[PDB]
Amino acid sequence: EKGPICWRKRVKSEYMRLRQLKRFRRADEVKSMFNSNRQKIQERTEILNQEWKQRRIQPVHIMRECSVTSDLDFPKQVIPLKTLNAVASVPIMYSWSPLQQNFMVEDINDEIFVELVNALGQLDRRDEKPSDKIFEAISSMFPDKGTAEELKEKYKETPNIDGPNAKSVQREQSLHSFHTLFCRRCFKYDCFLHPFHATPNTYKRWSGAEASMFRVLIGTYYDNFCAIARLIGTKTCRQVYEFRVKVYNYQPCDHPRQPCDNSCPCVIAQNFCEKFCQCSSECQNRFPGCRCKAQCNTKQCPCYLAVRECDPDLCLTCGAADHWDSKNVSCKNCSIQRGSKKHLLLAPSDVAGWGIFIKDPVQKNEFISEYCGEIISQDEADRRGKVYDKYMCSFLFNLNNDFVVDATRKGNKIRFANHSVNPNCYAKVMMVNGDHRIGIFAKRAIQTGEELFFDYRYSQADA
Amino acid sequence: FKCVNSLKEDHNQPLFGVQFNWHSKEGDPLVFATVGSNRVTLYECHSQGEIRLLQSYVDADADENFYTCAWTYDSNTSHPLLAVAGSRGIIRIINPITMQCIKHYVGHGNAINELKFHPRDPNLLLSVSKDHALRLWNIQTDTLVAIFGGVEGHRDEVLSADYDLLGEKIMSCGMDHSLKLWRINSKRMMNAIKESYDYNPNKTNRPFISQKIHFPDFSTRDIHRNYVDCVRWLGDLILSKSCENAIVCWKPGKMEDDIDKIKPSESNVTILGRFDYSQCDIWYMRFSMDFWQKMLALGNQVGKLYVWDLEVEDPHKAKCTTLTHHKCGAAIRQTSFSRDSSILIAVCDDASIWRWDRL
Amino acid sequence: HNRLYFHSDTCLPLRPQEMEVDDEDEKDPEWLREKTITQIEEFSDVNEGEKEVMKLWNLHVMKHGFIADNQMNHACMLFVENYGQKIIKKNLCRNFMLHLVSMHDFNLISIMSIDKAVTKLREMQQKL
Ligand SMILES: Cc1cc(C)c(CN2CCc3c(Cl)cc(-c4c(C)noc4C)c(Cl)c3C2=O)c(=O)[nH]1
Ligand SMILES: [Zn+2]
Ligand SMILES: [Zn+2]
Ligand SMILES: [Zn+2]
Ligand SMILES: [Zn+2]
Ligand SMILES: [Zn+2]
Ligand SMILES: [Zn+2]
Ligand SMILES: [Zn+2]
Repeated sequence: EKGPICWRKRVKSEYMRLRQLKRFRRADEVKSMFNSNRQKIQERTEILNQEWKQRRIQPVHIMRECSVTSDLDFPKQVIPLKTLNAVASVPIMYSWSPLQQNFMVEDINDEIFVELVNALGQLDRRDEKPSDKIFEAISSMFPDKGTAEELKEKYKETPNIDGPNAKSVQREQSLHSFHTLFCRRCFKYDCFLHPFHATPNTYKRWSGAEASMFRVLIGTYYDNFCAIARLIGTKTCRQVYEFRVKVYNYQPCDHPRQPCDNSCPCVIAQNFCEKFCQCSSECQNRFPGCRCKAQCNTKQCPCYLAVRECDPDLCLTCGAADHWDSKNVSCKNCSIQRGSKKHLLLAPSDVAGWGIFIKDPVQKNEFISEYCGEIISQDEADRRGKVYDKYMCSFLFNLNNDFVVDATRKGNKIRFANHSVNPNCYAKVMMVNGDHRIGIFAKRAIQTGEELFFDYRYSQADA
Repeated sequence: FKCVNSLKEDHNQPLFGVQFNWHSKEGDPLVFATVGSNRVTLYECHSQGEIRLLQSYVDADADENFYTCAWTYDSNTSHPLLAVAGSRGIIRIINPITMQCIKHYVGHGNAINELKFHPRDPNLLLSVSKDHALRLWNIQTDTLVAIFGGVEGHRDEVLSADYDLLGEKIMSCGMDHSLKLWRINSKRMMNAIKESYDYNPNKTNRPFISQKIHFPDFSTRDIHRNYVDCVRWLGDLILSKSCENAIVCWKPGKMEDDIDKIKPSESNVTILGRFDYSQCDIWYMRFSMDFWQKMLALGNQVGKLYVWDLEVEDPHKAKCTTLTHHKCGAAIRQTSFSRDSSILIAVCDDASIWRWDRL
Repeated sequence: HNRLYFHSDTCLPLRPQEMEVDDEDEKDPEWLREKTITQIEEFSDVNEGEKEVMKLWNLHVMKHGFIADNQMNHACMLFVENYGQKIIKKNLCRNFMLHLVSMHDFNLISIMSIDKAVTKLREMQQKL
């Protein structure tokens, strides 16, 4: 009770006071530190100037011609012009980071608002001689910072389990950070390749530290408290018993109680369902894998035929799933996923700029390297190609209808391979455990030390 | 300050760099050096404004175009050395006592925009480039100690850099609006320096291993709103300029935050105030200070040359004098105080040199 | 073979005692690691406790570079061997368990694993 005109006048008088108060605080805070900064100089510069006193550096002395004049009538000087003998430069290259696998890229304050409130607050108190007529005045003077309500509570103003504050919670709340933030596909947390969050179905098959670990372990173990105990640590085949009673990109499909028919994303997108899909195991659209015995580099093998590498979890027989030891293995069709690239050498091109040379021979159709870079939306590639055209240059390469791989900022050494309409290498995009990747393959045999080329034009027909 | 001479080199090309030799003995004459076109030129300063031409070099290649230089010495010989470089992305170390080009370094994949030697180790050369990277060389053992850049380095041309007084940290600036802190007193870096001194090629078949430091110890795009083209430390505070016609004085972190505790994810900057001036909104115009860091001088796109006195407190009341002269109308690209602050050389877009004297 | 080759990461020329510019046998190039442990720390949304395990797991999965579902079991056994000390010392045993259980709900490891590992860890904690 003082009248709205009055209160809003106070808001202004007070805010304008605090602000001006804090203005001076900092005014000095700065003055303070410019000084305590100066001493720092003095004390250090002296250290340098000492070191320099110790030293005894020879004076520079006087020596095709060069002259120098003087727009102040001083005598023209003339002197011998020495030539520094030529040095060779190398071609232009901008900074890049090394990749071995694609990498995905996407496309009045609170602190004072409170002081003013408590300022106002003390006057409403000092009246008698957290009010509501106050939040209204502040809303009048800063109608943008919100209304009375929105300020009425702005003012008023994810556990851990190894630490002391481990609440007792749901099981789906102890495993939350893990469930959402983990890639069933690369087995990494917050992976660098897969932005879409895993559907719910992709992860289903005392003190809190104890109650939680309980409500969690029962989800996995259920009623075998013999084990629920062994794990929970300090409880018993009993006590737990007692606590008891109280070309389109691929993305996995998750349509429960729906068959993979004409409404399924994978079938619409013209892709095979993969292991990562949450559909039946009977699914008619899953890719079987091959039962080859070895090789897998011909139309004989269904995987190669369908332009897929073998899958280490379906092609159990060709050698693709064993021997995580060598990159030479029975199955010649998993060079990308295991990453068995050939040694490459970088030297100035024989045509232009930088080029790339293979170090050891290579048969027709043999794999040479993956072409790696950042995965970006078709729109990012737009935006970026505007900046790129300046250079009459481009290291964009279509991956599929949804993604482009751009080797400008990051990639691997096969990006130094130059364009030609008469290449000795070619690019084939393959599906590889649910990822489209670009494999660079030789087009004819190739010998020690040859320069590598492929025809950038097809990698540019995303028509 | 009074203007007391003005020189013109015969080539009529912009002079981007000028640097007094701050290693001269007490008693030896004040020598400074100039780069522009494809030339490096030394000058001895004498009394009554006389400036005496000492030496001058020209690059065999006609399309070289030197933007910067820096003075160091050879510990074991007491000879000055002048490093220079420019658009061909090549460093030369010139030995003026002998008139040779004694070393050179190919490596940067584009133009070098600045060069700075280590405050306390004559042999560590930092080079800033249009390839988006810094690079720290060890010029005794001829080894590339470190490339500062990568996934969290500069997204665009790096225009400038500076060691702090003691040689512990570097800050860099460039066309992406960013300034960056790179420590070189981490165990990794000091270890790479030591290791670099040990490298003996004649005793191994393996190329020295260069540190790829992909991550700055601190970053910000919040001081200026445009390419940043000069930066130098003032103590543990930082001075930096863009084209918005003001040198800004700021520190990383919050006001009381200590430069050595600032964490690589700190997202606060604190602006301590700025120096105002006008008509300097073309890019690539650099400032400087004394060895004692009491004087700050900046030149103009139209021949003006400002000099502030850093001794005061606030930037606002910063003592500023504006040196001017009827004949100096060229843009000033860079300035340089003799070590004893007695002299002030400025160089211009038109080959001109202007010498100012104190008292 | 008769030509002048340069290291792809510095552009310095190759002295003859090479060939070999595989300064990118970097299965897990250093920056990708630093990048990942930085990105995890950026969540205001995750205990320092579930972070340090996510960080360590990722570094682990990156170093060896598993690629198949049928490697996960051996990978957990490997995780605890190589990173077991730290999990203990840094007080990250329970979180590590919520990891092991999550990896089950995702259908990667077996139940005989999800404790055959918890065993080997305490069997290691006491070793100190
Ligand atoms: C086959 C082959 C591949 C590569 C990568 C090089 C080296 N090189 C050529 C020159 C070049 C320009 Cl003119 C502009 C950019 C550039 C920036 C910077 N931002 O977008 C682009 C686009 C970049 Cl990256 C480069 C670059 O690195 C080579 O010589 N040959
Ligand atoms: Zn992923
Ligand atoms: Zn489906
Ligand atoms: Zn599917
Ligand atoms: Zn299906
Ligand atoms: Zn097969
Ligand atoms: Zn197969
Ligand atoms: Zn196969």
